[PDB]
This record gives sequence, structure tokens and C-alpha cells, in this order.
Amino acid sequence: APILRQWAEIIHRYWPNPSQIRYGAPNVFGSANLFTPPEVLLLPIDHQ
Amino acid sequence: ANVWGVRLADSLSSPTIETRTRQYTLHDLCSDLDANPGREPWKPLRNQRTNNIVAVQLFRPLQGLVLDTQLYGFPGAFDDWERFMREKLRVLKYEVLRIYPISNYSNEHVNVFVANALVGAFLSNQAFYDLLPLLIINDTMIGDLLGTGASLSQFFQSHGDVLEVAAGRKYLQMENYSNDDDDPPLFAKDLSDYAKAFYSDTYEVLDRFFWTHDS
Amino acid sequence: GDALSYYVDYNRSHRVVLSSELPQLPDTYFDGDEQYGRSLFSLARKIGDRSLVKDTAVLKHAYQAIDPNTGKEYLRSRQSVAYFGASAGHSGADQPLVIEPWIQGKISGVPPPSSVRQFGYDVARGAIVDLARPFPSGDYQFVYSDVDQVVDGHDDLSISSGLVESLLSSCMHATAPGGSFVVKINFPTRPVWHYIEQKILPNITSYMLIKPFVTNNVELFFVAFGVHQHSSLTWTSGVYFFLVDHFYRYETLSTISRQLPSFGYVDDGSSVTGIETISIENPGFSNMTQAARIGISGLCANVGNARKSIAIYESHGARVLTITSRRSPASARRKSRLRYLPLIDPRSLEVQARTILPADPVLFENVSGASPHVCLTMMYNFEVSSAVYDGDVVLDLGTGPEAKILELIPATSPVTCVDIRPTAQPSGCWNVRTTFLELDYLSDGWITGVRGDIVTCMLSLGAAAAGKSMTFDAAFQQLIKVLSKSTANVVLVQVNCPTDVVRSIKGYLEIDSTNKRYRFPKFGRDEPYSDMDALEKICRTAWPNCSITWVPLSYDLRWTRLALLESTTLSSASIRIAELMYKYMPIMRI
Repeated sequence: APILRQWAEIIHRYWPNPSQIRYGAPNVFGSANLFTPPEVLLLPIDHQ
Repeated sequence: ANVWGVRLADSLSSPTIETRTRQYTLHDLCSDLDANPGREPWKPLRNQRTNNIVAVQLFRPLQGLVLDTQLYGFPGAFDDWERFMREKLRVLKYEVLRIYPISNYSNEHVNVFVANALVGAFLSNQAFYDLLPLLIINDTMIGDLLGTGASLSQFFQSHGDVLEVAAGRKYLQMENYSNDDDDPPLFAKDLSDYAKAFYSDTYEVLDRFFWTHDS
Repeated sequence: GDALSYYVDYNRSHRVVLSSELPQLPDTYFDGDEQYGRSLFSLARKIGDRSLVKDTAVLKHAYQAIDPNTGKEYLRSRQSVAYFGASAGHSGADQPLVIEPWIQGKISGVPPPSSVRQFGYDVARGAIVDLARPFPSGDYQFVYSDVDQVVDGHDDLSISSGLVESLLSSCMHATAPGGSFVVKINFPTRPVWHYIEQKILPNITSYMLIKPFVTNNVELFFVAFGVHQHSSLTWTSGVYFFLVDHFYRYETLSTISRQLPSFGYVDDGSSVTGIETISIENPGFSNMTQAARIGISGLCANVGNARKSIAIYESHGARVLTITSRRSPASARRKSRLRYLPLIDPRSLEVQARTILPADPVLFENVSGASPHVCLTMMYNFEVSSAVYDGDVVLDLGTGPEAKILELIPATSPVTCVDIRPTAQPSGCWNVRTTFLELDYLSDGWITGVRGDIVTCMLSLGAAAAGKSMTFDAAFQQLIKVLSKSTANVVLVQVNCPTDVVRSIKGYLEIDSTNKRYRFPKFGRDEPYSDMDALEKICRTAWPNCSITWVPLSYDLRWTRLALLESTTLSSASIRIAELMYKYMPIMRI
């Protein structure tokens, strides 16, 4: 199963890497986060 | 002893002696760039049963290499890899000497983080000429780095003193490696990317930075 | 190793014996189960082809024959030769193995043959024929019967005995006048001896019988001399006693074979004597494992003091330690004699920190065999057990830390162990009270306190003399003083008594005429010996009614059978050396 094996190896070595971003104003707008730490906004990929 | 499934000796050996720390100097940088054949730093790693090199033992520097290995395109032959690396080092050495005369600062301090990042750029063949002034350590590697704001967020990112990225690989997996039982495990040391960790001057301020930082 | 062959020849000095005097062969010899047991011994017996070596030995003895009236050897070299039924075999040899060396002159003590005659369907070289019926053949001065023998039945053995008579008649017709012939006594029957006596004793001037024994069987070899020369050959008392000896020995070997374990069978642990081995993986001994401890205690109970080898090997992700040993009937007796199940300390096991590779089971632990000293100790142990009797209090002199005698002794009767060196065994588990005294085996005054019924002094009398530096006679007098302390009605003491004239055995012991002592280089020790007459006189003085009997260890393989029960191979030379030492070191039964 060469093609399938190659596809699996690629997925393992190449699946995209997510990241996160800080957001919101606590002094005035406080935190709207519910299940996550304050000011944290998840990102589907890592940001450069 | 036996805890869980593991039985251990009650008699133990606890050493009381640790080696003293040594600062890095410009002459050290030059010697490393020279990469003397008498003591070339790179060490080949062989599958224990085969005794055939399947990996590379990694020391200092080259700890700034974080890019995909496919981009690096290392030569398959260990000797060929050495020859190509030696040619690159010689050319880089002429360039470094031109940028800074050896007579001015034979053993002057330089930024180790900067040195590692420069190694990564040269390996990916990216221009670090802009960062060359930044290479010399002026006073504090942390202070100098905090001052720098140039380059991609991805290439290197420090939030003030805090900076989270991957240090250089402990081992380099070679083409021969088959993940054999006789093959030694690299414990993810071979991985080009294993993790990003935040370096900072003070633990208490670091914790304050991490007060809401994801844990 | 080599087999034992018993050879006898006609002796005029020997008193004549009658065909009636000779014993009948046992019916059990033809029992099918008995045959399977003999086959099992044959499998358990390791040796070179029995037939080839037997022919060489018989031929050398035949070459040793001398005619008395002639004053010259009966055999004349280069005389016409006859080999009956030479067999090539399915082996592909194509002829009898003994024949090849004789042709090549590779056999010592063999004069060159002028001619060699070959017969037999199997042998390509030999005339291909079956000797079942009479056939035309050449006349040869020497006849050797090697024909393969097929018999219709054991009942047909009477008919077979008649056929053997026919075989003998055929041998006579084949032989030249004044000739000789050899016939193996494949089956011995009283009727067979009677027939040979009735019609053949006159025909051959001389006769000899040799039984080469590699395995237990009643087969014999008959040799005929002065064939065609009238003779008064008849059975003799000594020959008859030799035959009786053979029958008794065969009976003993057969009984031992009846106790034999299956050859390379699958061991389920059923055998009283069988390998004991179990595997422990990732055992934790930090506190009382109990389960591991219980398994170890059970293994020890099974071993009964047997040697156990332990290997720790890691498989399926875990290191595993296996202890390997062999259970025995005597060890089983010790296990049965345990009143309660004992427990053991594993600190040494916790101390153990090493790995041993796995191994594949084999019934025999090792092929070394037993040292002559070990063999003599076994002879003494077997003798003591035979001396073991119902309702007897026991005292043992020179008792070891192991005290194996206690395992041998039944629980009902009390026993005493005494020696200078402290013992290493534990007595709590014993079903019945056992007595061990921490006093010098030669120590004194404890006897005055002790009540006496029966006492033993095995393998310690010479050592006692060496320790006290006393002469054997002097040691015996000190022993008589202890005997004054002693009250045993029956007393047995191992004694260095040179009943036989002193004769040294090369490589084992050196005996000094000037100093009456036995010095054994093999064990590197010297112990004194003393005159029997003085000791006997002292014993009669000590007790007027005292009766002391010389103990005959020899003539018995049952102590060797005890070694077999220990799965120990036996060697005749070492046993013979031990027997000679026993003649000069008998055990005194009083």
C-alpha cells in the first residue's frame, strides 16, 4: 500500500500547526472568555 | 523497592559534584566556525545491532535550526555531508572575518541566541547580514535581544525578555534510520520541531507573564 | 563406558557339577513388559557396538588358550577359520565390524590368519545363507558362531533348544578333527545344558563360557575346545556358582530397570524423581511477598535438599527468574516427614541483582558421575539403610551439617547426630522429634548422661584419630572407654581394618606398613589403621556375649541402585577401588 502509506506519513509530518492570540481590554471591557483563560483567542495556525 | 511495575534498589548513588559554567568568547566562535578536523563536532550515530551510522549526534552550535528538514536538504552520504558543510563553513568564515577584523576582538563576547539564529539562516541560505551587527554581544544577550525588533515573527519572537521557540536538535536522524529496536531512540531530539519554550531573566516576572498565559 | 563380560573355563580342581544343579532361567525373561524394560535400559545404556567389542575380547581369550598335555597353547595360528552368519547389517558395513580390524591386523593379541571364511545372508562377503537348516560347507579348524538367530516362540524355545542341538551338530560336522568351535549361548535352558552334557561333553576336549554384559540379559557364550577329541568335560561347582551369580546380578539389574523413568518422556512432574523448575517474573521482595515465598517454600519441599540452578531472563517486557532442580523419592520421603509447611527468608534473593539466560530441560543434570569417595559414602549409606530396622533408637558419629541419614531414616524411630562441626540443617519441620548434639563427635561424658539403644560411627573413626593424634589401636581403646559410656546393644563403627593384606590402589590412596594408616592422595588425607585381633579381644572383654560381624558391602549393586535413584551413572573401576578400600576399611557390626 505505497500510496496510502505515503499519504499517512505526510499527514503525520505535515498537518498544520495552530497558534493563539491575546485580545480584549480587562480594565474597561473585562473578559468574555468562557471555557478558556482570559484574553486568549485560539488560531487555526501558528502566526509569524 | 517496587513502585507501580518498576522495582528499584534501596541503595542509591547521589553525586555532590557538578562542573563549573564557562562563558563564550569571540575566539570560541571563530574556533567553532573553523570546525577543526582534529575535533570535528558532529558525531555519526550507528544502530547498536548494525553498528551502522543511522543518525547524527548534535552538539553546539546549530541549535538555531528550526526549519523543515526538507528545506535543509542535507546530503545523504555522511562524508559528502561533511565536505559540503566544510565548504560552507570556510566561505562563511571569510565573510565573518571581513565583517569584523579578528585583531579588534579576538575573544569578544557574542550573542549565543544570535549565533544559533544566524546558523539557521545560513543553512536555509537566508541573509543575516542585517543581523550581523546584532551578532556581537554588547552587554546582555537578553538586553540586546529585547532591543532587536527586526525579522519575521516566525524566524524569532521574544515578548520582552520572554522568548518561546525550539533549541537545536540533540540528535539528527539520518536516512538509514528505520526506527529499529536496535536503533537508539532520539526521544524527539531528532525532530526539527519538538516544542517552543519561553526563556526569561526572572522566574517571578515570568510567572506574572504566565498569570493568564496558556498552561 | 565399557561393559562387564564374565568368562569361565573348565577347571579340573573344581568339583564336578550336575546338569540338575544348574538353575532354570526365569520365565519373566520372556515377559513382554520385561522386554520393554530391557529395551529402555538399552536406550539408557551408552556404549559402542556390543557385538564387535565382544568378538574381539572373545578372540583374544581364545588366543590365550593353552593345551596342558601338549605344554603348548591349544590355538595354532593360521588354522582353518569359521565365522558363523557374519552380518553386514542395514548399517552398510557389509561385514562384521570385528572382522575388518582382524583382516587389517588392527586387533592386539591376534596372530595373522592363513584364511578367513565368511557366511551369512546379510554379509555381502560372507556366503549368503540362513543357518536354520543343514547346508553344505567347508571344514575349518576354528568355528565362531555369529549367525542371526530367529526362534518361533518361547514355548518353541524347547524346540529351539533342539534346533541349537542341531546347530551344535552342524558345528561338529563343519569343524576338522581335533578342531574347536565357538557358539554364543543366546538362550540358556536347564534342558539345553542337559542335552549338551548328554551328547557333547565327550566330543570337545575343553570348554569355556563368557557372558559379555552391556545390558541386563541371560545370553551367554559357549566355547568348545578339542572338538573331535574325546573329553570328560562336565559341569563344576565353581562354574555353577558363577552361573548363580549371573542370575542374581541379572535379577537385580532387571528390578532397577523396572523402576526406570520414561526415556525423554514429557515430564508432567508425576515422577517421584523428576526435574523441579518454576519461573518468577518481576518478583518484589521489599516486604513479605508470601506468594513468592510460598512458591519458593514449595519448591524447596519438592527438592528435599537437591541442588537448584536459577536463571532470570526478560521476555514480553519483563525479567523472569526460573529455578531448576530435580525431585527425588528420598527427597519426597523428607517432604512427607515434614510435620508442617515451613517458610523461608528471601533477603539473599532481594540481594540478588543479576540476569540469567533461559535454558531447555534435559533429564540428566550432568554426566560427571560419582567420585570413588562419594561412591564409598553411598555404599556406607546403603548399608546403614539396610541396617535400618523397626523400633530402633539411633546414634550417628561424624554427622554432617546436611545429615542426609535423617532423610533416609524413617520418622517413627528416634536417631542421634553427633560431630565436632555444627550442622547447617533446620529441624522444626520434622514430623517426629529428631536429636542432634552440638558436641565433638569424639567428645565425652555426654554418653554417661545419654541412654543407649543403638549407635553408628560412619566415616569418622579415622578422622577422630587424626584430630586426637592417636594410634588406631589407641583410638580404639579411647573408643572402648566411650563404649563403656555407651549402652548400644547393636553397634556399627566404620573401621580402618586391613582384613586383606595391605595393597595400594594407584592414584587414590597410599597405605603405610611402617605407620599403620591409610593416606589417600585422591582426598589428600592420612588416617591410621590397626590389627583386627587386638580389637576383637578388646571387644570380647568389653562384652563377653558381644558378637561382631564383618560387613560384606561387595557382591551388591543396590548402593549403586541408590545412585541410579539419584540418577547417577556408576563406574566399575572406582567401585572396585572403593571395595578394596572397604576390605581394608570394613564397617564393624557388633
